Amino acid sequence: MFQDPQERPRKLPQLCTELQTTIHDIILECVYCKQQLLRREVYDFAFRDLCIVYRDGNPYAVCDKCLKFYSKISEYRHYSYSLYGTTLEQQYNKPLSDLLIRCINCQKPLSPEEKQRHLDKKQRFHNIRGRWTGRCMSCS
Amino acid sequence: PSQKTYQGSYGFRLGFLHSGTAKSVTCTYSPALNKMFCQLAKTCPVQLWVDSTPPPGTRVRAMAIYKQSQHMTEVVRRCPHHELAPPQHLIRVERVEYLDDRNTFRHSVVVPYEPPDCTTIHYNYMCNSSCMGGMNRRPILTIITLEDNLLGRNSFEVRVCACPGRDRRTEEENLR
Amino acid sequence: TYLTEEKVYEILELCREREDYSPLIRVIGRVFSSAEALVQSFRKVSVDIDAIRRVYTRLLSNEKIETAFLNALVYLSPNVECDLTYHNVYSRDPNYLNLFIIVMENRNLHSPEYLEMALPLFCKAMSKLPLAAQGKLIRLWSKYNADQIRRMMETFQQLITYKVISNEFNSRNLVNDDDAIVAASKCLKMVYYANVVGGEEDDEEPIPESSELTLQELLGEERRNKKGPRVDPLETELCRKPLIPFEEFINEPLNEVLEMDKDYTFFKVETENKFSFMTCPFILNAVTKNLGLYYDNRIRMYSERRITVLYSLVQGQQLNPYLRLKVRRDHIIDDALVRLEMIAMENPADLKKQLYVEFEGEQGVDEGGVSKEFFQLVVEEIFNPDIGMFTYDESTKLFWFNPSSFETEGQFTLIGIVLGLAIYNNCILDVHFPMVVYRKLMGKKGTFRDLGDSHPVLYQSLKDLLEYEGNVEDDMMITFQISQTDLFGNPMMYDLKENGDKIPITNENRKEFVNLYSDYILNKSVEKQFKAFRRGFHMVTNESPLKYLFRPEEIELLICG
Ligand SMILES: [Zn+2]
Ligand SMILES: [Zn+2]
Ligand SMILES: [Zn+2]
Repeated sequence: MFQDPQERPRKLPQLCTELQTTIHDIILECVYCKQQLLRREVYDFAFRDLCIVYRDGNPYAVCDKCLKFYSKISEYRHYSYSLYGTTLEQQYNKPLSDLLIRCINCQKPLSPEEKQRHLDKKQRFHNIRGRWTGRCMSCS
Repeated sequence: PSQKTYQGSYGFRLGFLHSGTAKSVTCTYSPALNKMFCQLAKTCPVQLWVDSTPPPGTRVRAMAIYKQSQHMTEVVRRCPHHELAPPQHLIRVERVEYLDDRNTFRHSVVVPYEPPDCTTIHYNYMCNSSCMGGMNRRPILTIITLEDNLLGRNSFEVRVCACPGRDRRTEEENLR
Repeated sequence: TYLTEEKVYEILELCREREDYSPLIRVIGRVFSSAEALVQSFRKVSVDIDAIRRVYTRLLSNEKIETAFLNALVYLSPNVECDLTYHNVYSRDPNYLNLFIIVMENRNLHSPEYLEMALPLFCKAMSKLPLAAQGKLIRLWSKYNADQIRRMMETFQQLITYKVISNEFNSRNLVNDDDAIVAASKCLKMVYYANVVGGEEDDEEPIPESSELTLQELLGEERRNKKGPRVDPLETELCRKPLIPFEEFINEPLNEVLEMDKDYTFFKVETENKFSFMTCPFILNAVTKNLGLYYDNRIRMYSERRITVLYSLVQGQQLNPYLRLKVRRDHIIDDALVRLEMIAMENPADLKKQLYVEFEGEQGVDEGGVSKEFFQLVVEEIFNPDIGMFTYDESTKLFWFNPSSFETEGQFTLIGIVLGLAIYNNCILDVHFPMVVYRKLMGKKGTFRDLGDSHPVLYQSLKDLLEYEGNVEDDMMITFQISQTDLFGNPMMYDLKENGDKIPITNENRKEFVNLYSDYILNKSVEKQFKAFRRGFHMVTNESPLKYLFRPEEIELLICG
């Protein structure tokens, strides 16, 4: 359906509006295990700001199990180093609220209260495959 | 009023700052709703990402339309209460050019594109999403078109309310 | 008190006219104990370092003056140490760096008098300098001659040596929490980079991934990811030849009290008050760097083992925790190339496991010796003249690539992977490669200056052409189209210009003729072969700190021993 290379909706709400449907009336296939996603899984895929993956022109989501599993695999495989929040702020010359730091298990981007919880509790942000990750309160 | 997402030849896409659901936040973004909540006359950080650098002269144009089907046919006029900013152009950017359509009279805020890891443009909104005589609780879609003539397009709903903290949480929990 | 040359001299002759130097002692004590005065003192008519040297020459002959200098530096230092941290002045005053280039001219810094408490305090106060100030200071130091760089090197080498000898370092009291050594080495980093600065590039391509690539599509990080723990004081300034040799920074007394078991921890997870002595790796010995790389490459093996454990847990898949080869001894290339090709296709990040390479027809438990045996078998059969892949300069006993070797691209990738796996799991080989090989691996092409290793018989001829004072156009008449003969007897006339056989050489064209001829000899003749070689080398050690820890000159020591 979306076999065009430079025409296709990258995220879930754009996919919903170009498919004449809503986020409540869609059935999506996980790109890893090729299974359907439940209501809470497409809601979480929306909240986590994850792109829709297109295979053979078909749009694909990711269920909870494959997301957490391959995030854990990539954490083991591609870990680089853990830096402090203050060290990150002094290194990137930007505050933590101006940097994209995702969760390390579920890949949900961190709201500034979670980054402030890392800073207050003296926890570290880990560099995985060149991208910085932390830990949201849901996974902590 | 073509809201259709077009990554373009250069992979144009829009990013936003996940500024949280604080009680005192002035601007926040919700990816589930794809809505950029904001506070009147406050900072709107919209980041532009491209896969390839476009040629110079690239025009990032902001055009606001209405989201509803019956309301796309008439332009978002500035609220009559507010009529340094011009009384006719809704979205403000904080050299920047402004265009009006010759037939349908649509306000387009045109900025020359500049390469940086993301071109962060600060937009501003000057009327509430509950103004009288203007929006009157009509949801708006802001369309950001990287066009030199189109080389890319994206869009997002916008709400300009009394507090972007309560309503973002409320709307996200009505979605879920 | 805006001190200059004239104030110091006027006070000096006022002291000698009364035959008592008390005004000089009180002035030097009360001015060099305050950070504010030295910033505004000794300005050009924004600082006259030569005039500070002149003042020190005309002043430091008296013991009372110099001990006042010592005590004043002791007073000055902690109020600047608790000033760069608790406050910030260099951001609001670019002149503040004057403070650190007036007390550095003190010749008694390189002396045991300043060793106990003056220099530790000063280097602690200077250790917290902001990164732009460090860049400006290194830029200033880079212009100094070799003797002054040696003096600034030995000034902190003495302090590190003294603080290591004087402090007893068991495993419970490490060098990481001793602020004197940490500050001295973090200030010696400045001298190392000044040596680098004051003292041609390849075209890299990375490797893909199988399952994590889809995750990269999901997150949107698909364009180009970043890699490297590369130092903070870089990309502020600029691979080159130094002013002082790089071995001089190898602090041997510190390198025998380090603990890389604990130092690698603070290198991979950043503890606050614990310095990791691989951020400054130039003070690391060969055994110490090899130890750190060994710990890194064993932690990676344990991570891959845990990955296969997870795959055994959830999905029920069975995955081999080792890079389990199976090569018939009669055919090592033909039976290792196909296995490495299959593993490189299906699971690119499977070459980062423990190598297990057993032979068919015999059952051996791989305690390490069997992998070794596979390695000398590979080095024997790759470097033989029958396969026709490497030529052997017997005048230097060095192995260099063959310009006339075709359809062996997979085998050059194989020997690249052999070197990568060799470095990876702690294996030492016998490869007689010139140093141009060990630089072209890291990403730097080879210059004419390094034709002396690979092809000396031709490098000497090129150099004799270079400084030949007579007119070269009418003496040898060498054209730009070079004259090289193949081993087959056929000519292999290569073109360096569109009219190379029609344009004669001149006394001005020889300078670039030499550097295009060298480029053809060791960059363009072996372009496909080295492209395959370097891809094979990179695909095993792409996630490794080898480009960060190990200089090209100290990688021949890593493989050949
Ligand atoms: Zn799945
Ligand atoms: Zn999480
Ligand atoms: Zn209004």
